[PDB]
Amino acid sequence: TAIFSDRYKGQRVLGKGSFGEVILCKDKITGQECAVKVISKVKQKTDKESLLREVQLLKQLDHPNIMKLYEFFEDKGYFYLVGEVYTGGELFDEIISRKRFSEVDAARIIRQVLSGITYMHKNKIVHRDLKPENLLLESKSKDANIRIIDFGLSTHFEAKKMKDKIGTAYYIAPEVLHGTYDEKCDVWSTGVILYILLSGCPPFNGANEYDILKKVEKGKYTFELPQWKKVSESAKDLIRKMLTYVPSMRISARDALDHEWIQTYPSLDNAILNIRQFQGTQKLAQAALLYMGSKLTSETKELEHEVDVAMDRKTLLSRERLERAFRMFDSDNSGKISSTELATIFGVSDVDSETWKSVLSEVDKNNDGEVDFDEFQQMLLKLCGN
Ligand SMILES: Nc1nc(-c2cccc(Cl)c2)c(-c2ccc3ncccc3n2)s1
Repeated sequence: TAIFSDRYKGQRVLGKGSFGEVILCKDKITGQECAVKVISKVKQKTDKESLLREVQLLKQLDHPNIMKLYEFFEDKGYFYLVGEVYTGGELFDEIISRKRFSEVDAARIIRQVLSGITYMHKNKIVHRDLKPENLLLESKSKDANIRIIDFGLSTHFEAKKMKDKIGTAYYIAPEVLHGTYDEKCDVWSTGVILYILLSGCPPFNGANEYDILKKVEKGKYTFELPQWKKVSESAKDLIRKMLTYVPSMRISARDALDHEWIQTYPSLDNAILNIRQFQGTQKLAQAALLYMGSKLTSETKELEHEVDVAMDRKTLLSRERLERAFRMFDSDNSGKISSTELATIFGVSDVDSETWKSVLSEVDKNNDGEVDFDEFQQMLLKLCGN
């Protein structure tokens, strides 16, 4: 009968993760800091006996590229995953800040990723949801080791809410979609990510979730973009073997390490330009949805002090998370995003093309297919019952 609260005190929110929010916390005794994910009792997809056993297994595994899990707590309405803190943020968010990115840098990234994977598979743990946000860097620098997050989480939890579940279709193996899968799906995911690092472009793309899924399920892609000239044929080989449709024919994680490209390994300015566009788009569609979530959550109809109808305070604080992602997406500092850029943004956030366009004419009848930030804000609000 272990109580989470009798051990840990919350500090600041660290972000959101799969299945719940991530809260930085501190041991009331030893002062050690930890990242707690809280899973709001989300449906357990297996026995409540299958969980503790896997959790138990996970507590004992150790790899420089795998997140360390320290403790598991459950009360009547929640699950608490107490783990380690990694401060260097997500891989991609870093790379976009780089000014040079090369084939050797990507290889050094992937080789990390394949290490954790291989180790986990030896121990028969599948990830299934491997994606950029589940790759955090240990420290601030640009040669810090990568930790894979949530490895093992999804054999036990389900998910739906487009707020979350965002940016995931690019990476899921076709076989995951049809229901029959094994550890080979984590190899397929890695290939998508390898591909994106060498091109700035997902191998399977589209205007919304379903059309991406359709590309994935059909499973065909090309190197017929400009960006692939500078990219060696050794890499394209590895990519090919990892993005091999039938899982049994697909190359294992172990063997991806012994591949010529990894063992072996200019600059790729195009990939960086593209990867920046991808991250910003991703980051802004997310913010756009969080914002709409925050706006509904107030409730102010249910009517650490910090008292010292002050909802106005927490609306300005949400305006500027949105605004930050807007500014960061507007990289030419024009102040405006085009209707085209809108179509893309509302696409990955699954707002009906006809829905926002209508809302847009409600906000300002005389726009010529560009919105400033305030107009964008006005649109989102109207898209959420405001
Ligand atoms: N999807 C995510 N799940 C977690 C998570 C957190 C604790 C336990 C478990 Cl099982 C998972 C994340 C995490 C992990 C470390 C972090 N360290 C610094 C900042 C954010 C962090 N976020 S992201």
